[PDB]
This record gives sequence, structure tokens and C-alpha cells, in this order.
Amino acid sequence: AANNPAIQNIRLRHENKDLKARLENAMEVAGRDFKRAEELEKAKQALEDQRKDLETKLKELQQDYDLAKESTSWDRQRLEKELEEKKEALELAIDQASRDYHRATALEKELEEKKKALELAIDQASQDYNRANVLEKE
Amino acid sequence: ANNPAIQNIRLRHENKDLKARLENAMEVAGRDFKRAEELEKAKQALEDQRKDLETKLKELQQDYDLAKESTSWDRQRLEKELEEKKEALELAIDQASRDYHRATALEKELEEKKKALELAIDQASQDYNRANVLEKE
Repeated sequence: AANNPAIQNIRLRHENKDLKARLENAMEVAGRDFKRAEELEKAKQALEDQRKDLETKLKELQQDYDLAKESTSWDRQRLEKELEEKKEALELAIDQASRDYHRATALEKELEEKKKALELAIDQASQDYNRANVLEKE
Repeated sequence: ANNPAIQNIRLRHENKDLKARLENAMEVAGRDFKRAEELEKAKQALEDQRKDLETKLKELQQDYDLAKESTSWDRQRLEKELEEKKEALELAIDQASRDYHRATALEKELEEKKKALELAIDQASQDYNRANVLEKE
């Protein structure tokens, strides 16, 4: 404004002090939050970096389970296979005994048949042994 | 040299000068604040995880740790069949050898009752004829 000079001079001089001072310290605060920022960037890294670590160890593991998985399957698999062979290898064994059994039984028959002939054969014989004496007498 | 209009403009400049230089640093604080504050966000997020993933590992360790035992048993159990089988095979092979040679036991005791027959033949017929001449007497 176009008023008198020496008075305005008062206020400007004051403002210049405050402005300089108001500055002065805004630099001081944008001082801290800088270092503080730079502080965190480290702290961030630190962790961000120490999560990469823990992805590994996690992945690592997961697979090792995942792995157990397959291995368990295959053995369970393989056993079911043995379990197979043996069921089978059982039926046969079964069809054997039975067979051998039935043969033995039937052999027992021919045998018992042979037994009976043997009796009447062994009988006849003696029924003649005495025919001899009979004749040897007179 | 110290004359109102002069200073009272000299100041007017030094003033704009500063008022600007203020408006600036007003902003640089601005950014410098933003930057950082929006990193404790990052810090915090990263961690709403370091704690979170920390667990997945633990829990996986848990689960795995179990699979572990259970699997061992199956490998164990499978080895068991292979045992039984392998063992029970010896018996088969035993019984076989035991029954087998035992067959030759009878093949022997056969040619034996065989050649034994031969003779009774020979004999009988021999003392058929021998008995027969006497039939002329």
C-alpha cells in the first residue's frame, strides 16, 4: 500500500526474522525424517531380506512333505503289489493241498482195495494149506 | 545510508526472497515426512507377515513332522512283507527238496520191487516148465 514508509519497515523487519526462523527449523525437521527414513529403509531391507530367507525354508520344507507324500504312496503302492502276489500265490497253494489231498485220499482207496484182494488171496491160500493134510492123511 | 524508502524496499525484497525460500522448505519437510511415514507402513506390512509366515513354517513343521513318522511305518511295514515272503519262500524250497529227493526214495524202492518181480516171473515160469515135464512123468 501507498502509506508512510518507516512504519511498514517495522513489520517487514519482524517478518524477515520469523521467516528466517520459520525456515531455519523446517530444515531441522526435514532433517530428522530424512535420517529416520534412511533408518527404516535399512530396517525394511533387513526384514524384507529376512523373509526371502523364510520363503526358502518354507518352500524347502513344503517339498520335503510333499516328498514324504510320494515316498509313502510308493511303498504303500509297492506293498499292495506284494500283498497281490501273495493272494495269488495263496490260491495255488490252496489248489495244491486239496489236489494232493484228493490224490492221497484216492490212493488210500486203491490201497484199501489192494488190502481186500490181499485178504481173500491170503484166505484162499490157507484154505488150501489144509487140503494138503487132508490128503496127506489117508 | 539508512533511509526508509531504501530499506523499506530492500526489506520488501529480502522478504519475498524469504517468503519464497519458506514456501519451499515448507514442501521439502512435506516430502521428507511422506517418504518416511509411508515406510513404517512398509515395515508394518512386512511384519503383519514375518509373524504370519513364521507360523506357516511352524505349522508345516508340525504337519511334516507327522507325515515323517507315518511314512517310516509304511517303509517299515513293507519291509515286513518282503520278510515274511522271503522267509516263507525258504519253507517252500525246503518242502520241495524234502519231498523231491523223497520221490527218488520211491523210484529206488520201485526198481527194487520191480526187479523183484522179474524174478518171480522168471521163477514161476521156470518151475512152470519144470513142473510140466513131470506131467508126462
